[PDB]
Amino acid sequence: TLDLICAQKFNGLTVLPPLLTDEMIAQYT
Amino acid sequence: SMTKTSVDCTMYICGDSTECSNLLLQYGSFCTQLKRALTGIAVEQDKNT
Amino acid sequence: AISSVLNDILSRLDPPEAEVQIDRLITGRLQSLQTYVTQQLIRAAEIR
Amino acid sequence: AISSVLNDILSRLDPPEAEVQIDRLITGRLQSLQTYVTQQLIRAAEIR
Amino acid sequence: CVMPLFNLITTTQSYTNSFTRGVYYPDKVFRSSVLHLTQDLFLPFFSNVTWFHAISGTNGTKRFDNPVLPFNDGVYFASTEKSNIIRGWIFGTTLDSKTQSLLIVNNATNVFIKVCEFQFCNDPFLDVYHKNNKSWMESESGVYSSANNCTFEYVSQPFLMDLEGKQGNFKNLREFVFKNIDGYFKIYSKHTPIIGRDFPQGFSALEPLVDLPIGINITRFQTLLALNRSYLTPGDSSSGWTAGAADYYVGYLQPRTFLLKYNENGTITDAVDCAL
Amino acid sequence: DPLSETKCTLKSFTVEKGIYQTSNFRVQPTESIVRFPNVTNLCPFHEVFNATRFASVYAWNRTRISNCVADYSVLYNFAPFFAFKCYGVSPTKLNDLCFTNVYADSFVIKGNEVSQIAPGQTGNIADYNYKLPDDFTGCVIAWNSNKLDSKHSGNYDYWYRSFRKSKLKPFERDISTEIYQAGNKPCKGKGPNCYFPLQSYGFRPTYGVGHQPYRVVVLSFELLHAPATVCGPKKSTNLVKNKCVNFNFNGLTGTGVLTKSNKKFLPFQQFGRDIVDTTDAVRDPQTLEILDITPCSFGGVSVITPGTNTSNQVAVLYQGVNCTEVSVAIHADQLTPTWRVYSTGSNVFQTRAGCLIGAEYVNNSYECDIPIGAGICASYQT
Amino acid sequence: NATRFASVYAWNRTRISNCVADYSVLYNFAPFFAFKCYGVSPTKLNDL
Ligand SMILES: *[C@@H]1O[C@H](CO)[C@@H](O[C@@H]2O[C@H](CO)[C@@H](O)[C@H](O)[C@H]2NC(C)=O)[C@H](O)[C@H]1NC(C)=O
Ligand SMILES: *[C@@H]1O[C@H](CO)[C@@H](O[C@@H]2O[C@H](CO)[C@@H](O)[C@H](O)[C@H]2NC(C)=O)[C@H](O)[C@H]1NC(C)=O
Ligand SMILES: *[C@@H]1O[C@H](CO)[C@@H](O[C@@H]2O[C@H](CO)[C@@H](O)[C@H](O)[C@H]2NC(C)=O)[C@H](O)[C@H]1NC(C)=O
Ligand SMILES: *[C@@H]1O[C@H](CO)[C@@H](O)[C@H](O)[C@H]1NC(C)=O
Ligand SMILES: *[C@@H]1O[C@H](CO)[C@@H](O)[C@H](O)[C@H]1NC(C)=O
Ligand SMILES: *[C@@H]1O[C@H](CO)[C@@H](O)[C@H](O)[C@H]1NC(C)=O
Ligand SMILES: *[C@@H]1O[C@H](CO)[C@@H](O)[C@H](O)[C@H]1NC(C)=O
Ligand SMILES: *[C@@H]1O[C@H](CO)[C@@H](O)[C@H](O)[C@H]1NC(C)=O
Ligand SMILES: *[C@@H]1O[C@H](CO)[C@@H](O)[C@H](O)[C@H]1NC(C)=O
Ligand SMILES: *[C@@H]1O[C@H](CO)[C@@H](O)[C@H](O)[C@H]1NC(C)=O
Ligand SMILES: *[C@@H]1O[C@H](CO)[C@@H](O)[C@H](O)[C@H]1NC(C)=O
Repeated sequence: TLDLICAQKFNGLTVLPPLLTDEMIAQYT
Repeated sequence: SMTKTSVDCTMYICGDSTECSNLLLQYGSFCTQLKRALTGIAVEQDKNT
Repeated sequence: AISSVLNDILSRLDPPEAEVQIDRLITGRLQSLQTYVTQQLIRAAEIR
Repeated sequence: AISSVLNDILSRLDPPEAEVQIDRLITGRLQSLQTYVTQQLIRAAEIR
Repeated sequence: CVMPLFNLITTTQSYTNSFTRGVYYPDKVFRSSVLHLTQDLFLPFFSNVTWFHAISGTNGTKRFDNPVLPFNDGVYFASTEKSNIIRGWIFGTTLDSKTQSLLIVNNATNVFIKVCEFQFCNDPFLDVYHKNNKSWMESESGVYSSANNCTFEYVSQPFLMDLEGKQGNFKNLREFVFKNIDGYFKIYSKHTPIIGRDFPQGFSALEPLVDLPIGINITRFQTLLALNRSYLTPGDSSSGWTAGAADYYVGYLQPRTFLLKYNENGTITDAVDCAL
Repeated sequence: DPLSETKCTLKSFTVEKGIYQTSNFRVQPTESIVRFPNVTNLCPFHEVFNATRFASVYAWNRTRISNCVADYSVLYNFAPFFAFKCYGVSPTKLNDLCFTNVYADSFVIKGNEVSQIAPGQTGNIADYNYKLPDDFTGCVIAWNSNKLDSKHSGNYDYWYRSFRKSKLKPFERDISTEIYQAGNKPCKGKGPNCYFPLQSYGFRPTYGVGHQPYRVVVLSFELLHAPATVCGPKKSTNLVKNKCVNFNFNGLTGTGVLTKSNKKFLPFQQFGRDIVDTTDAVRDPQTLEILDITPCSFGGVSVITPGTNTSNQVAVLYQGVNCTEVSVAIHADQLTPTWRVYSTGSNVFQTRAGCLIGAEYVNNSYECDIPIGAGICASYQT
Repeated sequence: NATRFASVYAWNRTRISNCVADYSVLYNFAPFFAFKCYGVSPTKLNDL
């Protein structure tokens, strides 16, 4: 499994989603 | 792969402060370097996957 | 610096005296950012 | 700083005036430690 | 400053374990579900706290233990009593009129706090007695003879402390923490019911009670006990001053680093003494 | 416009096909609200500064000032202001801050001894009469008082400590009258190696300006945001909620939206912090209400272009933000980058990467051309 | 406590060596109008 996240996003630090979703990775597999 | 992170330098160092941003402008292109490095890391994560 | 809050330093000092504390905070936070980005680059190389 | 010895600075100055030299030494030695650890990380990646 | 002649017993200082008691709230900040590392003046886990008893014997000898004790960095006080024999404290360096001294007293209707150059007696105490056999009330005549050059006064906290009764054991586990930092006399307190008889094992954080900005120099402290003019023990015809049973423990605060656990409601539910 | 911002970011008039993290968007505050307590009684500065008699320097009078509004404009009325040295605070900003406690150390010294009343100073008064802490925050006001502290026959009521065994610690008052001893021989009275520590000032009007009596008051402050107490004369405004505003809660300055909170503060608690020491909640000084504080919406802004030679059309991705909030900020004109892209209704799409404006979402699937994220890609197509 | 002092343009440089420097004597015969110590703490003079 992957508030701290809110505070991290609260001062300039964002997290970018991966281009391929987990559904697409499962499709490739 | 790992988590792709983006950092806003002005928010992190001088959050919504104009005096601090004007002072930070004196340090050159350190923050453009940091942004470029993080962008390269994120693109590399996508390439890895 | 006297405080870690930028608003406090801006509210309690004139720009001449504020600039010293602002520069101290800028140096510290820039060092933190540089350290984070360097560790991220090394970890990204390992992940690659 | 005036000296590279911490005891000398502590013995020849009051804490207000000592703090400046102490901070200079702290910054220098922290930079040295950070440089050493970064080079160690890169060399450890190569050894890995 | 008149004291009836008593067969006073020399104070004997027992020793007991502090377990994990004595944890208070370091600041006014609210935290939820957080493990917080804080360096502050704490009572270390499993240290010795001194133990004293104040009682009136059945043979006429009464143990009236009010010895002068050092304050050091801070003091943790624990009290168990039924008739509120412990009524307050004194604080100061010379404990005379030469230097300003702090005095906290239960007025039985309010709480009195004074900072004055009090002319304390040899063994200051509060005189509780029965006027007209109708009104029980207290007097401060036995504490000090005169007060001059007062700088701080505070009559507040109209609380009778123990009011639920004596269900478990006096329901009066009174824990206090006294600190003197930056000219602030900080008093934290907690009123824990006793599951047992003396010093139950458990954890209870001390919510701050009052931060008096008296700004005076304090290095000594002493407990204040209430003496009642007879008519306390049924079946006793001995016309004389008697004091009820009371026990109090004293520990000394030292600079320790603690890891405190704030739950989802902001209450410190556990603590770890990093140097234990 | 976004294309020009991309051109400036790349420092080139030509832009290749791709997505460029160009700027950062921010929702701007719409109002400024300040919350200050009901306290209205002015602080007794006149009593401290216009006292009939001032204590001696070795017996400096520490007056306690708390639970009042500190209007410093009164100090400008009855003071020539020979010295107005504020250390750690700006004297012009005194009217906007909140001080936990005020200490007024009032005494009388000589004219030339004013410079000795400062942290890190050395001298007879600094070392044996009154010493300030190294980290002292507050102000020092010194003004001449020759017309009220001088006598024709000599004013001997003012005394200063000239000899002492050790230098005075900060905020330490010495009133001992023990005769100073030089050496190891005990002193039983005035004579060899015995001198009285206290010397009378003997102020006279005929003396020079440098020797004229000067009244010095040191205002020591405890600039903490938790206890508040004594603050300046600022008119508190109404409290707004669910709107991004600049809030001034009892001296605590910030920007964000204040919402109703389920957090249950204990009565002594005044504000709440987060695991990383970021302020999560505050208490209203008036209503005693627990308000969650959330910084106004912000994030990255990326520009998707097919290449400046293929087309000048671009799309904008506001990263990690709901399209509703972006549209609301555009309606109220709160977005920091003010080059708003024209919105049609089919031009606005919600990806897990954020709000995309200027690109039409089609139901066909193609090979990725410009990676937007979360399985979403953009392309310049008919 | 010299009877005569040299002129400022002809300042007298006295050499002090091979002795114990007890600075408590200086506090006896001096009103101490100025006691400015640069690079050293005047309170620490008795320990160095
Ligand atoms: C924190 O407070 C909440 C309420 O805000 C407490 O939840 C209550 O728990 C009691 C005891 O089990 C129940 O009777 C109530 O119905 C609960 N209330 C709600 C709204 O769920 C919670 O127990 C408190 N936390 C702790 C550790 O005591
Ligand atoms: C130090 O200054 C304080 C300022 O409050 C003086 O306090 C006086 O206290 C009395 C009550 O005891 C008040 O009624 C007066 O109003 C206060 N004085 C003034 C001038 O307002 C205190 O007396 C001063 N002490 C010395 C030694 O000067
Ligand atoms: C400068 O000061 C020195 C201090 O030593 C003077 O030296 C004198 O030297 C003679 C021998 O030539 C000694 O006997 C004396 O004791 C010294 N003088 C004193 C006052 O102790 C020197 O003369 C001084 N020069 C000037 C121009 O003043
Ligand atoms: C307290 O000291 C006594 C001395 O009699 C000793 O027996 C006891 O073990 C000590 N307690 C603690 C908790 O150290
Ligand atoms: C406080 O009083 C004690 C006892 O006289 C003394 O030793 C100590 O130095 C005093 N502290 C201060 C700060 O004056
Ligand atoms: C105690 O309280 C009474 C009222 O109940 C009040 O009049 C009195 O001043 C207080 N203090 C004493 C008796 O010292
Ligand atoms: C109170 O202050 C006065 C005036 O300075 C002084 O004479 C006296 O000794 C002090 N103490 C008492 C107990 O009156
Ligand atoms: C200073 O002025 C105040 C306000 O008018 C007055 O009450 C006080 O007596 C004055 N003090 C003097 C004249 O010493
Ligand atoms: C201020 O006044 C309001 C009513 O106007 C009251 O509810 C509130 O408790 C007061 N705040 C205080 C006393 O701090
Ligand atoms: C954001 O849009 C999502 C997806 O339609 C919706 O569920 C949610 O309510 C919106 N939230 C806000 C704060 O506008
Ligand atoms: C200074 O004092 C010394 C020691 O007593 C003495 O020898 C010397 O003559 C004095 N110098 C004068 C008075 O100029």
